[PDB]
Amino acid sequence: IKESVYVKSSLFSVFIFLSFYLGCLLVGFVHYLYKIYFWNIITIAVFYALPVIQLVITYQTVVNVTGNQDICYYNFLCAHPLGVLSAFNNILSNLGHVLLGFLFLLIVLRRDILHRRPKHFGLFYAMGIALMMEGVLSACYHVCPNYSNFQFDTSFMYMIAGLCMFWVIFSAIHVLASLALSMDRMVLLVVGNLVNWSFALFGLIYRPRDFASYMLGIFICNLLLYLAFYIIMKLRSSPLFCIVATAVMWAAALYFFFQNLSSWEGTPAESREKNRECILLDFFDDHDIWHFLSATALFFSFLVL
Amino acid sequence: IKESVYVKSSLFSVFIFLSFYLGCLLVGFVHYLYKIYFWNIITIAVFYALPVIQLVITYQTVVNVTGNQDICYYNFLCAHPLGVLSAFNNILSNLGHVLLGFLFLLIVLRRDILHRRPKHFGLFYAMGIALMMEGVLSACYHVCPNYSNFQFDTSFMYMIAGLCMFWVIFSAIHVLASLALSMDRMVLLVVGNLVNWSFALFGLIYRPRDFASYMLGIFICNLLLYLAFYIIMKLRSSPLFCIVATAVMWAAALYFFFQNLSSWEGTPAESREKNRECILLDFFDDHDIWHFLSATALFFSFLVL
Repeated sequence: IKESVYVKSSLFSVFIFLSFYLGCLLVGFVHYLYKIYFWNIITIAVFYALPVIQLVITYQTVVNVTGNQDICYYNFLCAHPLGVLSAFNNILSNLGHVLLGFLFLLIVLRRDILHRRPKHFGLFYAMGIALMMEGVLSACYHVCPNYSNFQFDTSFMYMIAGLCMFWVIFSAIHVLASLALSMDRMVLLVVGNLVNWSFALFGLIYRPRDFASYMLGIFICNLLLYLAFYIIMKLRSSPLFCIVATAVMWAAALYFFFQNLSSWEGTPAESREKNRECILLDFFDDHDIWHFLSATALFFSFLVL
Repeated sequence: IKESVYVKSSLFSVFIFLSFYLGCLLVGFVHYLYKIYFWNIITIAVFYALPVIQLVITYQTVVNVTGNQDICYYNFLCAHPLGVLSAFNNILSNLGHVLLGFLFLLIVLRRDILHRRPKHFGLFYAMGIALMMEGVLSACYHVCPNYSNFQFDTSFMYMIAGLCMFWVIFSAIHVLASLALSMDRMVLLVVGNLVNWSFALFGLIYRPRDFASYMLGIFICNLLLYLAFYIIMKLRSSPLFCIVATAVMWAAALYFFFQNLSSWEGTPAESREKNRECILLDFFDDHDIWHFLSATALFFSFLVL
């Protein structure tokens, strides 16, 4: 494909979130008419990031010089090269993560500024920086996806889970964590325990090869349950468009997520069995669309928060 | 070589460090006649380590299966296999690091306990955990040394330097840092600035290919200068065997360090040009001896502290 589609796709990808900032600017104009944590998080992020970038760039160089293309588990039907990067679409598509995180950080910043002129935003700042780092490190992982660097991809989320605080054993421990985390209170508590136990038994029986998949699945299910709890309790106590947008963006996100176009758990030939052609602007594939809706649904859900 | 030399060498190492503990026990019997930082440090250490061992074990598995031995930069004359590890001597030799570190933690612990029954030990505990992690991660790096994981090797020391707070530009910035860190005060300050400047122009002219070596050298020289300052200033104000031992072990450690038997920055054949035969018990090489004396000189140096 010619560079014309390159520039069209890139311009569209940037300009959609540029229009998001533009609309936010109209909203603001219509309305017109704790550094220790920040320093620690920036140091930890930059220092942990540096050598994994070195590692992935070394992998890219060695695969480019050797020509042995089964080292990286790309989407070889929707792979577009530019310079030394042999898969640019998956790199550019993660721009939405960073831009949406920036918009989030700035709205939180102006909220704090207006507050100065238990409503705390420090955890919000930390989680926004977490979104920053997760997006960027996901991009670096997508430079060349392998078994080795997937652990580094989930290492930041493991870090965050640490700071914030065989399958039968896993199911039992998951059940224990679910019950420990959380006239009518007993009924809803039992309902939550039951829905958690259902995913526990799916994890026990199905036995997937991707642990992070179920980790994120229980994550999204638990936070959506808590959001439904918050909305129903607010209703019983006697803006709104974000609540509606959350559900549709997340529904699209899960649809695009459960495609599993690339699977590095097997041999690379088997991972090339599930490749699918480009579907968006002849430049993007299902995984990049998953990136986009994951970013926007994440933003909307935390906007409810 | 037979397993006999394996067991003799391993038993020798473990028993000499056990003799260190035993002598400490005689000393103690003769004398007889802040959790947030700990939790954070252990969490970050474990979580950052985990994918590093995952990556290096993946490297070991792939080199073992494909048989392409130029992936890892070993000491192929002093390489001894055991199980899946193809270089056991470099792994076992780092046992002294963790064992001496454990000694340091226990003596600090008894000192604190006696204190309960501005003398602060929190930084001492943090640096002891640092010793532990540096030793273990150096072992994991020595499983299969390459360009990629050397950055992870220096990553922990970069981490610590962050928490505790083109060559001409580097020399100028080094000079600025040296002068910013630190009748007769002027003369000694000028002397320190002069030796720092001499090392700065040494790095500027020689332009070494190992930045970590340069940083470690300036670290050793600076703390040696500060220790000599402490001794001379205590002398002017009107035990000692540790002070005596520090110099001898550190000089021998530098002697063994400047051998540079393996150099991954070139092609693997050039790194194999500088291989040297086993020298100690027909089981160890110069780098492992550097491991040992680095550990003991480290322990003695902060024993003075």
